[PDB]
Amino acid sequence: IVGGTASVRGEWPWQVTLHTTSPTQRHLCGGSIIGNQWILTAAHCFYGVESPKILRVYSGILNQSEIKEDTSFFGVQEIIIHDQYKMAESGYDIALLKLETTVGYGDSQRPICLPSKGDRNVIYTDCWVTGWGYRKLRDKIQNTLQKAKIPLVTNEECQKRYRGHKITHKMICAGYREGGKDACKGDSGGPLSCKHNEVWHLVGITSWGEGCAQRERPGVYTNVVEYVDWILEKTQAV
Ligand SMILES: COC(=O)Nc1ccc2c(c1)NC(=O)CC/C=C/C[C@H](NC(=O)/C=C/c1cc(Cl)ccc1-n1cnnn1)c1nc-2c[nH]1
Repeated sequence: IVGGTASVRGEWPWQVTLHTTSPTQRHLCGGSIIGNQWILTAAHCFYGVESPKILRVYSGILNQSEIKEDTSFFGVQEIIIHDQYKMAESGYDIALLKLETTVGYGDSQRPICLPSKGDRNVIYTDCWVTGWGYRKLRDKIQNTLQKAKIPLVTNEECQKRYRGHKITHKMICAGYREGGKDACKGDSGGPLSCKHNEVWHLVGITSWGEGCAQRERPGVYTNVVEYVDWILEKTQAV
């Protein structure tokens, strides 16, 4: 996260840190708890991931230093990537992790509400991007979960900012015209959380941008409201 500040413990209890174990253990991506065996994240996170056996989901983490060999985690039973996904820049950048065991909800780990289809018209004015990602293009994973408040940008303005790309309505953009606050390397897969009527909603999934926090280059997020039926298809299968 660029231009962000340290989160407080329990502030983003749906935020997870997804680690890979191959070749050595390191943070891979962010994710959000959406159900008691379900993590919503970005499809591009699994580039070169040949098996869910190398994945570890850590919930209830503020500091990466809380993670050692004796720290509990959730194993991943299945990786579900949207089957129209090709690359982050073309959209469909969404994946589900089916966990091997159930998350016990509490004040340190609990789900974020998905957006309502009826609320595709609501204007979100209180949106935050969170993660342990870089603070600038050449940096390192941060110990403490960071947060940054960022305004949503219309599809029309985002398209003007990304000449040569096709910014679809399945993408949602967020950033200041002057830049300064954004997601960066290591934040992808994490949430873009917006508070509306005292309820937090998973509005976006951190996906891509041209550089980090650059002037007139908003961060591009998977527009979660456009995938609610796809999520229910995969999580509520009979
Ligand atoms: C010690 O542990 C580490 O160093 N881990 C460790 C360290 C680094 C990384 C990983 C693991 N994860 C991956 O490589 C998985 C595969 C993932 C690809 C892409 C992913 N992109 C982002 O996270 C965000 C991009 C992004 C998003 C928005 Cl909204 C705006 C601007 C963005 N940026 C443009 N340029 N940079 N950011 C990424 N993540 C990293 C590098 N790039």
